[PDB]
Amino acid sequence: VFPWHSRNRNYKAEFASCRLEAVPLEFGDYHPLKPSVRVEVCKCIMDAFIKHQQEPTKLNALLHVCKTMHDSVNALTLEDEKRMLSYLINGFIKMVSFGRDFEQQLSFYVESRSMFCNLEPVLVQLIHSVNRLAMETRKVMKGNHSRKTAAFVRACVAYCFITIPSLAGIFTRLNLYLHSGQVALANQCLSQADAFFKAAISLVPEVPKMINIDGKMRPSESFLLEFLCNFFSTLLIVPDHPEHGVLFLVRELLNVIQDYTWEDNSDEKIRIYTCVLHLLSAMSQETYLYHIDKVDSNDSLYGGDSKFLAENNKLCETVMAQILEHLKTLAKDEALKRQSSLGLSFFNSILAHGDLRNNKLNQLSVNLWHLAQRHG
Amino acid sequence: GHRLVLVLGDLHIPHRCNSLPAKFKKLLVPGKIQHILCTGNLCTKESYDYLKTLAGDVHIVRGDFDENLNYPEQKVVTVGQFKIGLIHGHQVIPWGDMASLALLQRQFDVDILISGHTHKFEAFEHENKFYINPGSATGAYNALETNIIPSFVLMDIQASTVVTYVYQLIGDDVKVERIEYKKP
Repeated sequence: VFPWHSRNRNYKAEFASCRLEAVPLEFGDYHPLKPSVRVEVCKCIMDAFIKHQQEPTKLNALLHVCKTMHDSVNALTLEDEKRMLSYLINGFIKMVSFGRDFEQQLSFYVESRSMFCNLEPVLVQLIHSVNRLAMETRKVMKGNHSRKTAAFVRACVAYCFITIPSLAGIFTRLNLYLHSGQVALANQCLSQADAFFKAAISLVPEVPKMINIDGKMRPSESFLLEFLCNFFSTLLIVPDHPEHGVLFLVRELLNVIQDYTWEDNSDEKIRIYTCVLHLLSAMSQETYLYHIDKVDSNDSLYGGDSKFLAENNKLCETVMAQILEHLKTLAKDEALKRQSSLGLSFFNSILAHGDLRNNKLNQLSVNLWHLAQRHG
Repeated sequence: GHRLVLVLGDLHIPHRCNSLPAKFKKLLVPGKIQHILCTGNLCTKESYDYLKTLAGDVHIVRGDFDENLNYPEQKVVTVGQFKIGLIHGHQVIPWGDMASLALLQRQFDVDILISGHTHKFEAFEHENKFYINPGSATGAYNALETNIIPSFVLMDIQASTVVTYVYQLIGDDVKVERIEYKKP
């Protein structure tokens, strides 16, 4: 079996060498841009407010209007009306700002969640705005959290954790788990970030073939590929809790995708494996490409321990073995077009990240190139 | 012959930001822009309509949070002598890796690659190819950064030379920088 090795990457030096030197402009220098059933009343009020109140305020009447408007949602409400109502309620929510009083803002948001349960887009906006609130608290207190706001940011993360499952959209759920986990992981809430990632991984096996997009049913294969790529890129920063095996969330996602029901005429699973090669190769470096403010990612947590690096290498070898097995089955299936496509992708992956100095990987790369050229 | 392209992205209106910075709207006046390449994450039709009022040709790719799921995942647009590749960048593993983007520049057979999931601005030439990460115009937060500086790129393309004017709002002042790129 062909093993894998990681080409050493010095991201600091590579960016420093390849960065283009920009010359700042002084004044004078040229730059191009230099000079109940009566929901109609509720809609009328909300339109006037959203169109003619352009500064945030520091509600009850507007809240009652929104409650009356939202209570009209039933089984007989069409999707267009639900979209319009969600837009109006989100316009109301946007302008309610309590400034530096963060706790009252979160109280307003929890009340809004308890008031606008049916309309999903309002719930999505509420999750997004609570995430913005937690990140704003981090920005105001400059990363160095106080004992008082630690509980508040944990409360915001818990609000996201309890509210996201109530959504119906499968891909909205996955992306919001991922983003809320990142938001939690930017505030030293490691345990809840791990729970967010585990929830996303557990929810992955449910995405169907056909998804609703603007009223039309379209395949969910490409969207799942995009989400999995986003998740793999996110897992680079995530610390590994010591009570489990190394690369625990990475390995859990790999198991999930291995057991996922992919289409028979589909080869995107091998594409995602090719992508996993990228994440593992990056994760095997001395210092990671990107970091969170004060979360010890695996680069400093394990410190590049030989055991952790070896485990990463062995996982790389297993994924490559799976990919090569699929490539051979492609040859036995005689549909050489997909074989050549995946061979091009795999050779490109090896060239991108693999340590070509090693003879064993180099021979595999040469064989893949020749296999790709053997069938046009 | 000057061709003006507005490289923009990560507005996140209204998920993370209510609107663009005050001064950027004043600077971005209609009529002076020919193409608008957006890395995505406008997240609403309002930002798309705002862009439609700034130029005629408006190319937008799909973000990780865009509402319109019909926007292409990746795109190649030829302006002047330059083929430009547009992708959000959240597909890239890891985000903003040089080799992982050189792969896309090989696949597209493209001269400029624009990708901006990491909200930090970047502009680098690797293997005689140009990569621009315009950052977030609205300064939307990401877990990867602490002090996000609102920024957007404006490329003036003429024959073979691209001069990139990078606008970043620091404090309350809009600094602009010049980057010279020439296709061999």
